[PDB]
Amino acid sequence: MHLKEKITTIIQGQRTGVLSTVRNDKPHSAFMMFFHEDFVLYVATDRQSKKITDIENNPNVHVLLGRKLDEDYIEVEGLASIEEDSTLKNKFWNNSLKRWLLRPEDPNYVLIKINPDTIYYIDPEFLRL
Amino acid sequence: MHLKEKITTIIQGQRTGVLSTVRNDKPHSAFMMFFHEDFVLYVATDRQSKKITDIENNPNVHVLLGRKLDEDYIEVEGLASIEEDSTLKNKFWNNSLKRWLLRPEDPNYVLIKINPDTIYYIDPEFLRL
Ligand SMILES: Cc1cc2nc3c(=O)[nH]c(=O)nc-3n(C[C@H](O)[C@H](O)[C@H](O)COP(=O)(O)OP(=O)(O)OC[C@H]3O[C@@H](n4cnc5c(N)ncnc54)[C@H](O)[C@@H]3O)c2cc1C
Ligand SMILES: Cc1cc2nc3c(=O)[nH]c(=O)nc-3n(C[C@H](O)[C@H](O)[C@H](O)COP(=O)(O)OP(=O)(O)OC[C@H]3O[C@@H](n4cnc5c(N)ncnc54)[C@H](O)[C@@H]3O)c2cc1C
Repeated sequence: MHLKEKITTIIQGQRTGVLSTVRNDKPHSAFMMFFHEDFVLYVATDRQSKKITDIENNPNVHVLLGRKLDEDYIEVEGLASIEEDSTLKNKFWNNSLKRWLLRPEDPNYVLIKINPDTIYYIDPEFLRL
Repeated sequence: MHLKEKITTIIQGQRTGVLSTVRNDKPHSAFMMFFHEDFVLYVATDRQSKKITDIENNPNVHVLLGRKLDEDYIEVEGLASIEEDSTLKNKFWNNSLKRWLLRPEDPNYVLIKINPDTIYYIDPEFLRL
């Protein structure tokens, strides 16, 4: 059976997805580049980001990633935390991030770590993690 | 000055965006086709949709619409309601909706009406409505 592979395929493809959070009891969504270690997703951002404040107030997040109307994609539900591990920060660093961060040593660079509870594969089957 | 025009340009372009809602105190986002009357956005969906239940429980919604990493787009914050007006339903009907609805007379077809409070134009300037 191919669900983990179908999901990994999506996660191993294009990087831009949508990260949604709750912000003062209202939804907020932003385009973000996604990296990963196995099924754990990571987004590089500035530590003063409102998404970081959102996560500070409610850790539940939702991800749409992978997307013609009939392309396959995934939806991820899980809890987020902030990750400042130098090894992961240096691993994921790349020049597209220069829009928002200076360099891998920028003190403002943090990762949002998303620990998935449920991954739905659309085109739903799901994986519980 | 060109903000209303910049926004209308986005709203008059490709139709697929992201509709985010709050679902049991957690964020949820879905790809949806967007229609509009002036700056009021509408999405056609099935009346048993969980997005409808979400909106039933918290009317605040967020839209990303319009999107290369440096394409322009908009973010919309506002309150949603359900619209069953036959004139609008027939106006927006088209065959892409056949994935989710039978025909314009399908009793399951409703519109989600999004009354914007704030529209941000990204590439932010904003309009209050
Ligand atoms: C394809 C793509 C990929 C991207 N990838 C990344 C990424 O990997 N990492 C990254 O950091 N960023 C990335 N971005 C940028 C990110 O989507 C935006 O910076 C987004 O606004 C971040 O949301 P935030 O709440 O953290 O933003 P913040 O900068 O903290 O605040 C902006 C938010 O506040 C609100 N706002 C906007 N303007 C005003 C204002 N005038 N007054 C009051 N409120 C306002 C809006 O809701 C907006 O989303 C990407 C953008 C694109 C298009
Ligand atoms: C480009 C694009 C455009 C689209 N445009 C439209 C549109 O205009 N109108 C429309 O109606 N739809 C549209 N869709 C489909 C829409 O995005 C999905 O149907 C989406 O899941 C709707 O969210 P919902 O909560 O209303 O879905 P519902 O069908 O009510 O429920 C599905 C949701 O429940 C959760 N779920 C999924 N599977 C399970 C399961 N196995 N067990 C428990 N929970 C589950 C997921 O979070 C999922 O989003 C579009 C899709 C794409 C890709």
